[PDB]
Amino acid sequence: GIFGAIAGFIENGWEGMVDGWYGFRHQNSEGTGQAADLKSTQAAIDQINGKLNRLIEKTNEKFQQIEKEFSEVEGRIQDLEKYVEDTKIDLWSYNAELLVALENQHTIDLTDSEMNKLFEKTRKQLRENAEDMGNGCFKIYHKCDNACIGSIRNGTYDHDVYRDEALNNRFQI
Amino acid sequence: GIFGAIAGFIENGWEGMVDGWYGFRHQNSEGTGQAADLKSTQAAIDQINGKLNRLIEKTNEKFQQIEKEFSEVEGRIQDLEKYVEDTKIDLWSYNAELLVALENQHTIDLTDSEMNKLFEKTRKQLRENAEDMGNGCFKIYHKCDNACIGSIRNGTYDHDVYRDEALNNRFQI
Amino acid sequence: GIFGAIAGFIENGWEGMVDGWYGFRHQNSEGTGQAADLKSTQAAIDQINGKLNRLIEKTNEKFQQIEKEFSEVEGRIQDLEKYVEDTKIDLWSYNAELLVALENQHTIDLTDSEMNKLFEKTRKQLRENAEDMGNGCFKIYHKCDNACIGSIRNGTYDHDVYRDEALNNRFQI
Amino acid sequence: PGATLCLGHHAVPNGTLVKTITNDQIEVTNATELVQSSSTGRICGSPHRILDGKNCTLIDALLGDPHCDGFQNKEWDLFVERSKAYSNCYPYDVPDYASLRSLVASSGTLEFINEDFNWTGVAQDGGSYACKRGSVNSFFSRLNWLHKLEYKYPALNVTMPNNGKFDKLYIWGVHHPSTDSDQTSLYVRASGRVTVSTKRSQQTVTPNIGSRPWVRGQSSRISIYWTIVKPGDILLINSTGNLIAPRGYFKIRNGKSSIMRSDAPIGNCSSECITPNGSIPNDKPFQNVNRITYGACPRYVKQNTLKLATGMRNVPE
Amino acid sequence: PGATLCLGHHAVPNGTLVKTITNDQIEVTNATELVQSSSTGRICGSPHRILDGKNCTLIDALLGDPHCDGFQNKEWDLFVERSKAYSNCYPYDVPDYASLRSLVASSGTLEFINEDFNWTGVAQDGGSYACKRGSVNSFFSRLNWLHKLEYKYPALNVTMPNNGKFDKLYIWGVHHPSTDSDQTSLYVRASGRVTVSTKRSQQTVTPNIGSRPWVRGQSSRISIYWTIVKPGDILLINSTGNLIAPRGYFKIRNGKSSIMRSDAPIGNCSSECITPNGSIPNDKPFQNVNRITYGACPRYVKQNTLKLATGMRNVPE
Amino acid sequence: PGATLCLGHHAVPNGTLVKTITNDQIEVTNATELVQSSSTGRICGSPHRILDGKNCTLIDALLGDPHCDGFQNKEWDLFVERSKAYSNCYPYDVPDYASLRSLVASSGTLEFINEDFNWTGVAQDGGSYACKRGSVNSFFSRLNWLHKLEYKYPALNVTMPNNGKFDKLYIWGVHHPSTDSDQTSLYVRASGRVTVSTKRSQQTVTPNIGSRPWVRGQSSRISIYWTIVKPGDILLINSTGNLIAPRGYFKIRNGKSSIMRSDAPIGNCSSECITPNGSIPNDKPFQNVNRITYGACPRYVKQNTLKLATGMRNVPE
Ligand SMILES: *[C@@H]1O[C@H](CO)[C@@H](O[C@@H]2O[C@H](CO)[C@@H](O[C@@H]3O[C@H](CO[C@H]4O[C@H](CO)[C@@H](O)[C@H](O)[C@@H]4O)[C@@H](O)[C@H](O[C@H]4O[C@H](CO)[C@@H](O)[C@H](O)[C@@H]4O)[C@@H]3O)[C@H](O)[C@H]2NC(C)=O)[C@H](O)[C@H]1NC(C)=O
Ligand SMILES: *[C@@H]1O[C@H](CO)[C@@H](O[C@@H]2O[C@H](CO)[C@@H](O[C@@H]3O[C@H](CO[C@H]4O[C@H](CO)[C@@H](O)[C@H](O)[C@@H]4O)[C@@H](O)[C@H](O[C@H]4O[C@H](CO)[C@@H](O)[C@H](O)[C@@H]4O)[C@@H]3O)[C@H](O)[C@H]2NC(C)=O)[C@H](O)[C@H]1NC(C)=O
Ligand SMILES: *[C@@H]1O[C@H](CO)[C@@H](O[C@@H]2O[C@H](CO)[C@@H](O[C@@H]3O[C@H](CO[C@H]4O[C@H](CO)[C@@H](O)[C@H](O)[C@@H]4O)[C@@H](O)[C@H](O[C@H]4O[C@H](CO)[C@@H](O)[C@H](O)[C@@H]4O)[C@@H]3O)[C@H](O)[C@H]2NC(C)=O)[C@H](O)[C@H]1NC(C)=O
Ligand SMILES: *[C@@H]1O[C@H](CO)[C@@H](O[C@@H]2O[C@H](CO)[C@@H](O)[C@H](O)[C@H]2NC(C)=O)[C@H](O)[C@H]1NC(C)=O
Ligand SMILES: *[C@@H]1O[C@H](CO)[C@@H](O[C@@H]2O[C@H](CO)[C@@H](O)[C@H](O)[C@H]2NC(C)=O)[C@H](O)[C@H]1NC(C)=O
Ligand SMILES: *[C@@H]1O[C@H](CO)[C@@H](O[C@@H]2O[C@H](CO)[C@@H](O)[C@H](O)[C@H]2NC(C)=O)[C@H](O)[C@H]1NC(C)=O
Ligand SMILES: *[C@@H]1O[C@H](CO)[C@@H](O[C@@H]2O[C@H](CO)[C@@H](O)[C@H](O)[C@H]2NC(C)=O)[C@H](O)[C@H]1NC(C)=O
Ligand SMILES: *[C@@H]1O[C@H](CO)[C@@H](O[C@@H]2O[C@H](CO)[C@@H](O)[C@H](O)[C@H]2NC(C)=O)[C@H](O)[C@H]1NC(C)=O
Ligand SMILES: *[C@@H]1O[C@H](CO)[C@@H](O[C@@H]2O[C@H](CO)[C@@H](O)[C@H](O)[C@H]2NC(C)=O)[C@H](O)[C@H]1NC(C)=O
Ligand SMILES: *[C@@H]1O[C@H](CO)[C@@H](O[C@@H]2O[C@H](CO)[C@@H](O)[C@H](O)[C@H]2NC(C)=O)[C@H](O)[C@H]1NC(C)=O
Ligand SMILES: *[C@@H]1O[C@H](CO)[C@@H](O[C@@H]2O[C@H](CO)[C@@H](O)[C@H](O)[C@H]2NC(C)=O)[C@H](O)[C@H]1NC(C)=O
Ligand SMILES: *[C@@H]1O[C@H](CO)[C@@H](O[C@@H]2O[C@H](CO)[C@@H](O)[C@H](O)[C@H]2NC(C)=O)[C@H](O)[C@H]1NC(C)=O
Ligand SMILES: *[C@@H]1O[C@H](CO)[C@@H](O)[C@H](O)[C@H]1NC(C)=O
Ligand SMILES: *[C@@H]1O[C@H](CO)[C@@H](O)[C@H](O)[C@H]1NC(C)=O
Ligand SMILES: *[C@@H]1O[C@H](CO)[C@@H](O)[C@H](O)[C@H]1NC(C)=O
Ligand SMILES: *[C@@H]1O[C@H](CO)[C@@H](O)[C@H](O)[C@H]1NC(C)=O
Ligand SMILES: *[C@@H]1O[C@H](CO)[C@@H](O)[C@H](O)[C@H]1NC(C)=O
Ligand SMILES: *[C@@H]1O[C@H](CO)[C@@H](O)[C@H](O)[C@H]1NC(C)=O
Ligand SMILES: *[C@@H]1O[C@H](CO)[C@@H](O)[C@H](O)[C@H]1NC(C)=O
Ligand SMILES: *[C@@H]1O[C@H](CO)[C@@H](O)[C@H](O)[C@H]1NC(C)=O
Ligand SMILES: *[C@@H]1O[C@H](CO)[C@@H](O)[C@H](O)[C@H]1NC(C)=O
Repeated sequence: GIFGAIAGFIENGWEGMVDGWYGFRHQNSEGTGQAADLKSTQAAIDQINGKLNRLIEKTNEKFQQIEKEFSEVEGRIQDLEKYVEDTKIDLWSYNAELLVALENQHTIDLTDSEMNKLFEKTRKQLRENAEDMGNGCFKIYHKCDNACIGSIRNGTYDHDVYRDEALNNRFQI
Repeated sequence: GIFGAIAGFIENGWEGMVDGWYGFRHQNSEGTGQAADLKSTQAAIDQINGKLNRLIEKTNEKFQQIEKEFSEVEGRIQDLEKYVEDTKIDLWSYNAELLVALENQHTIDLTDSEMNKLFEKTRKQLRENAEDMGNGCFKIYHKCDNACIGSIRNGTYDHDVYRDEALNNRFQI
Repeated sequence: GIFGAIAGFIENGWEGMVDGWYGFRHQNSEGTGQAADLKSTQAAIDQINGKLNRLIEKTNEKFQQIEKEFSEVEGRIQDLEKYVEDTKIDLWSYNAELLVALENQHTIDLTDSEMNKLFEKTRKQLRENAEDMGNGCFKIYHKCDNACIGSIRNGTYDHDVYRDEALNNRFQI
Repeated sequence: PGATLCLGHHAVPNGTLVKTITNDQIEVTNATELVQSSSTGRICGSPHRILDGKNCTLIDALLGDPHCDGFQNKEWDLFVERSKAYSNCYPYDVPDYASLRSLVASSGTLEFINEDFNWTGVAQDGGSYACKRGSVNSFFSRLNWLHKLEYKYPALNVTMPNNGKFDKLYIWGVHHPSTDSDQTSLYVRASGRVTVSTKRSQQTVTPNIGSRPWVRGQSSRISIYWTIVKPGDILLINSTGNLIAPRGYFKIRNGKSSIMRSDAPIGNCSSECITPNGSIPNDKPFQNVNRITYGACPRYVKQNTLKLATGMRNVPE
Repeated sequence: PGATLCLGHHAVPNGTLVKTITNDQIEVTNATELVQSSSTGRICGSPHRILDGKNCTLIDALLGDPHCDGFQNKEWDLFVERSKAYSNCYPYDVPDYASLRSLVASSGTLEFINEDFNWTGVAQDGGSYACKRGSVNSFFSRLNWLHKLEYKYPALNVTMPNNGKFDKLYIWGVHHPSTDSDQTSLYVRASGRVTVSTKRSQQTVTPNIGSRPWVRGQSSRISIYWTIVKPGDILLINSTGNLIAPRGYFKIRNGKSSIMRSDAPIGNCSSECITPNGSIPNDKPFQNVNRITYGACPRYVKQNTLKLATGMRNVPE
Repeated sequence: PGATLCLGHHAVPNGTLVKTITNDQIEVTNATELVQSSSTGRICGSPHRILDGKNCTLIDALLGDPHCDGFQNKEWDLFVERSKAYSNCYPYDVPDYASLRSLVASSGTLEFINEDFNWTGVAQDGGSYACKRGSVNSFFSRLNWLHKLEYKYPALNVTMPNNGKFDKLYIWGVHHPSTDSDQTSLYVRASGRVTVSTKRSQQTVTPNIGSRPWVRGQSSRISIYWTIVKPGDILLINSTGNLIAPRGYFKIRNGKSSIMRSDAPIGNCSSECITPNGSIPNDKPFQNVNRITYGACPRYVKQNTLKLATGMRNVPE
């Protein structure tokens, strides 16, 4: 939400994308296809796996504590025994609720950020050869076959090869 | 602050904007006007109303606890009674201070994000027909009357209608 | 990380930049040079100095508490004395661990944001006179001597002076 | 030429300062207070069953100090003890007073069930001018002061089985006479001994003859002890003198009941949260009125104000 | 013409709802439960030394109630006390029972070291039909019931130096006879007095003759007291009658040991975390099984589910 | 051609690893330690009033053990008790020692106000060779050991009204003689009884004749008891023998005072925070020196290091 990519300018997700979290769909002179982007997918997964490990660290080896159930009514000392533990459980319950609320907020924002970073990375490569249609797609203003799509996906696209063709197509009447 | 839109590249706010949180001001061949943007305004308000509800959930029904004021000096047991409660109040005071500090940080950042998302949404529509002057405004390079401004505000702007006029105006000598 | 500027589209940092946190390197007809950007540097430092002060506020003047070391075995009352303090230290240890984890996450993200804001500020000034090569640099499509570089760094660059020269250079064959 | 379209955000002239991680005070357009810092100054009688102790402590109502007779068998969610309360019966002390007050308060009832103890051989219904009920010298309503009968006090051995399904609370006492003359004029032997037993436990008490400070006409005291007898167990009472006997038991419950010290008046209103300062709203998550509360309450914190931003940064023109 | 390149993210048809700061329920592609809410229902015997109390409480095993003889000198990381446990020896009570149970449980051992007390002048090894060991009337194995010898009971003054380097735990008692006849038939004088001293401390007890409720054939009781003697200090025992003497000391340790009330069966498995409900996994940071735990455990919270998103927002087609 | 303008950020060759939500160790350009883990090893005498107990415990200074006479009427913010401290007076024990130490420590003063008790009929200023003051056999300076006068000890009944506006702390005791001969040679009757009363409370003590372990020449003991008398109340003292009488009262205060066990030397320096290890800086929010502190201290945590990033991610060339 914080970047407006996911659940925002990108209408919705792709249920048929089951080899990655982020990726590419194209339409060109040879047809259509779909390819996952491995780095942005791994970058998000690595961050999420990071947060899972931090929550799974604490030992909290506790051995001899206080009694927490009582079969006799006793007054003052038991009120304090009961109150201390109740105090403890409510504070941890807050910590647990807040931790999850913070982690989940950060997970949605950070997965949104990977989406935006891939868009900007792809934009920057395309230079003057494409325009952003605003719905998460680029219009590419030159013939760009499957090897060409592969070069964008691979990060080896040479914009200078196509610039003359693309600029002539962009700035028509 | 985190996006540099509010309290940043957008010089300041509009005190005369009292029908929304975000919106549009324009200048064109028919004059000037101002219109609120309802979706980005509601998107921010919904998020803020969301956080208010989460803070207003807990019941914390507590009934029989410990005594917390004492008229007699007693030593050991009362020191512990006093210390447990003092411990409890200091931990909640930290939780309250931090919660507000986190919520407020997130509220400013998230309201900044709605500002930026509206700028980017508007940018993307305008395509090659406008340039960002860097102060939160677009220079629109064609005649764009009030119905035209309305189409941008409404999201029905057809950039192809104006592109020839606009490109000819952008790329002069 | 959250903006992909630092540790992302900007290959790496500059060890020779020891008069600021952010800045400019250029290459032009008169040679090459390096200059720090003072405002973005100060903006980050001010935010970090802000968080340091908030952690250095609490007094936590505590005077008469409970005993915490015991030379005799006593049973019930000492179990409770020991348990209350153990409970207290574990909750603060969580607060301290989480606070640092939150602060550090926010510090990296916020320093990344200052990097991106300077890029966008610089982009917006350059208007149609430069293109983003995607590696944190702009190609400037006109002769732009040291006084010219100074005008970009100072925020006094007049894009209209160069637009004809730059547009003619951008849109070649 | 063409047109210019500017994007912008609102601002207000009267912004509010809030705290963030970075900044102790940054101005935003609107905020809401998260710390409750006021009370009406009265305790609302709804939705909790409030029992005003008036001139009576809970303990005086339990024992049955005559000006507390109206509290017999009553119930509460919150017992409100008032600082003007006074004892006006036989001078007494309760070892571990605080615990007896706590467990009676937690039970939430003074419901008392009379039992027929077999006290043949001693006289009953002893009284004192320090504990007037109407005009007659009297005593704690729930206690039975046994003394000698035709100049003898025989060793009492009295039992009471719990054949019910609930716990029985027994309140009893030991008389400490002022003088040896009064010891023997009441109990014959020069020193008595009160033993109260269950299958699991035993409390034995010895009187300490001697003058205590003068209180309501008396230099002598009574000490209050209590014994809880579980279902299937039995109370057995053994005393060679000085026994202040129970008249039966209090039904002990557990529930949501408590006790509070407060001088706030009770009013015709509704509030889930009660403090000694009065009832408070619980719409906010935190409160600064009092660390002592009862009911559905905001959590007590040291801060007197915590403002949650409810709008964006404010950037005046 | 040219081509179109679209950038996108995945989605699943079966998303899961999670909570954020802003939203109580927003759908994401995947999540993981952070609250442990199940147990196997059995306590795993590894890696902790689990000692099943069976029919024996820890205190009955300490004193040496005959059906607990098998617990002599045993050790534990966790002593598991079962609700079916029964005492079957001389009726007894332990003032501050809870503390004795705690400090013995924390030591983690019932290792008992016999000492040669000098009891010349009184008889030893008193017993009762309420505490049968095999067919013979007997007594707590670790306690020595002293009574009169040739119709005299001389004032005992018995000492024991701690010349070791560790603390000694001494368990001893006081007999409360049912009647004056039994008081004198055992101890000659009509009332005895037991004093146990160290250089730092003194515990003196007086018997209270009289009938308690009938339990396992007896209306009489024993009261259990304990005394810890540090290195270089000395135990000195003074009694004119009614002394239930120690036979030696328990070696007191400190370690990671505790005690737990549970009816869960012990099984051949491994789990770091034990609760009264049974062992639980500790892969999650929080748990909802029981606030009572032992070992490396997830922290107890009130929530029964807390889901951590492990994927992005889910936006179905 | 034209020009190229690159935007960039700094880096350092010597970065530091910090923790985030995502990553246990990511490198940043600079960080600051948030956990205090060192002490000077000395307790600074400023700004708190530090009273070095030296060879004296607080309790020995209160009673007035002769080598502690220099502590009479002294005050403190922090009383520092040293582990080499020794008692050197009549052997004594204090039931609930810990509470007396706590309430005296919290009052922060040993200011003692002499009162003229009416002890006509008994002798005063008893002493012992175990409590030498100079060469003369003596006693606790604040206590008055009463014994028989011309071979009689009459029943004392002595009162003292609190007509002031502050609470009075009274310290008194009970003598436990070694033998019956010494009991009667001091107090005539074979057993005494000490009763101390207020309008609200009563503490009665019986001596226990018999030998305790040998300590500083004596097998006998004194037990220390205390009684607080509020304004408008009265102390009344009743004893048939064995009374160790007060000489007056300690003025009880409440303030910011406490007590600490430490062997750290006191130095000429200033530090708000004191621990048993010595004073520590309080510039950091957390500390790992000791859970025991006094003053304005960083909060104690288990971690030995917590580093707060103070610069951006470090990305070396
Ligand atoms: C051990 O020592 C204590 C204290 O020295 C003795 O206790 C005193 O005993 C006497 C004898 O009974 C008490 O005298 C009575 O005092 C009552 C309270 O007085 C109040 O009013 C005076 C006004 O001057 C105040 O100064 C005082 O502090 C009280 O606030 C009086 O009200 C009594 O008089 C009334 O009753 C009697 C009959 O009971 C009538 O004859 C009178 O006319 C009047 O109606 C009475 O004078 C004295 O109060 C006790 N003081 C204390 C502190 O306890 C013990 O008796 C003694 N023990 C032994 C065995 O000797
Ligand atoms: C003070 O008052 C108390 C209570 O009134 C007296 O305690 C009673 O003393 C008598 C005399 O010993 C006890 O009688 C014995 O009771 C045993 C327990 O009975 C159980 O079974 C009955 C079945 O009807 C139940 O109702 C009851 O609640 C018990 O569950 C019996 O088992 C005994 O009989 C057996 O032993 C004797 C020899 O010991 C044999 O002769 C019998 O044949 C049989 O084998 C015996 O009858 C009575 O239980 C006590 N009750 C209580 C509540 O303690 C005190 O004695 C009295 N003190 C004085 C000084 O008088
Ligand atoms: C009940 O039983 C206890 C223990 O059995 C008896 O207590 C003993 O009583 C005797 C008699 O008084 C004590 O004897 C005295 O012991 C002092 C301490 O001795 C220290 O030094 C020896 C060195 O061998 C160590 O072993 C020992 O542990 C101590 O560290 C001696 O210092 C005494 O001698 C000095 O004083 C006397 C006069 O007082 C002089 O004549 C001597 O020359 C010398 O100056 C003295 O010998 C013994 O210490 C006590 N032991 C304990 C453990 O308490 C009770 O007396 C007994 N009760 C009854 C009623 O019989
Ligand atoms: C203080 O209380 C004691 C009880 O411990 C009283 O003791 C009696 O004293 C009288 C003489 O005044 C003797 O004749 C009695 O034999 C004592 N009784 C007992 C049981 O010992 C004493 O009287 C009280 N003080 C005063 C001044 O009366
Ligand atoms: C509610 O009552 C408490 C105590 O009755 C008030 O706290 C007192 O505040 C005054 C100063 O205004 C201090 O002098 C007292 O020492 C405080 N009492 C205690 C026990 O600390 C509190 O201010 C009251 N709140 C309201 C809103 O009336
Ligand atoms: C400032 O913000 C508050 C709270 O966010 C707003 O007032 C709330 O208005 C909502 C409806 O939007 C109502 O449900 C409540 O009556 C109000 N709640 C609270 C806690 O005040 C409002 O937007 C602003 N209020 C003012 C006075 O400017
Ligand atoms: C209750 O216990 C008391 C002990 O406090 C018993 O007291 C004895 O009573 C008999 C008469 O039954 C006397 O002959 C004895 O002298 C008393 N002994 C003492 C030490 O006072 C009493 O017997 C018990 N109750 C019953 C009913 O037997
Ligand atoms: C583990 O045991 C505890 C207690 O033995 C269980 O908590 C009980 O839950 C029932 C309702 O299911 C309540 O009626 C009881 O009052 C609860 N006991 C207590 C002491 O509060 C708990 O549900 C068990 N957990 C599992 C997974 O079996
Ligand atoms: C949902 O997420 C979970 C946890 O993030 C994933 O399952 C984990 O897979 C990792 C390897 O990626 C293994 O180490 C563990 O076996 C799993 N851990 C947990 C806690 O489940 C997986 O990506 C998703 N699981 C499902 C069933 O969709
Ligand atoms: C242990 O202390 C007791 C006190 O409870 C002492 O009892 C005295 O013993 C002597 C015989 O040695 C008798 O003549 C006295 O009558 C007893 N006094 C009382 C009050 O009962 C006993 O002496 C001490 N032990 C030793 C060995 O002396
Ligand atoms: C401050 O003192 C405490 C205790 O005096 C020190 O903690 C001890 O650390 C050692 C190991 O170095 C352990 O063996 C002890 O068991 C610890 N003591 C306790 C009571 O746990 C602590 O290290 C000292 N800190 C400094 C900086 O000197
Ligand atoms: C690393 O960061 C620290 C703390 O952020 C800096 O040192 C501080 O410098 C400020 C002024 O900027 C002074 O007020 C203090 O003397 C320092 N405070 C602390 C806590 O160190 C500095 O930027 C860096 N320090 C080093 C040694 O590189
Ligand atoms: C892109 O890279 C993948 C894997 O590295 C390879 O299979 C594919 O042939 C490459 N395509 C192009 C156009 O380089
Ligand atoms: C834009 O929408 C608003 C409300 O939906 C409507 O009043 C207005 O006439 C529209 N303008 C145009 C140009 O479509
Ligand atoms: C830019 O500003 C700096 C300092 O304000 C000044 O030294 C420099 O000469 C300026 N350069 C230009 C080109 O304005
Ligand atoms: C600003 O003034 C208005 C008008 O009275 C008021 O309703 C609003 O609450 C004020 N806001 C702040 C933040 O003070
Ligand atoms: C409490 O006692 C005083 C004086 O008798 C009086 O104000 C009031 O009537 C009494 N309260 C009740 C409830 O009777
Ligand atoms: C969705 O279904 C798959 C296939 O059974 C399952 O493995 C996965 O855990 C499910 N995910 C959620 C979030 O329910
Ligand atoms: C416990 O006692 C009962 C009855 O004797 C029986 O189930 C079981 O054999 C006993 N337990 C042990 C371990 O002997
Ligand atoms: C890096 O080295 C400098 C020079 O000694 C030092 O001042 C600085 O504190 C060091 N920074 C880190 C993070 O180690
Ligand atoms: C403490 O006692 C020892 C031995 O007498 C000695 O080191 C020191 O002088 C004494 N301390 C004081 C303050 O007198």
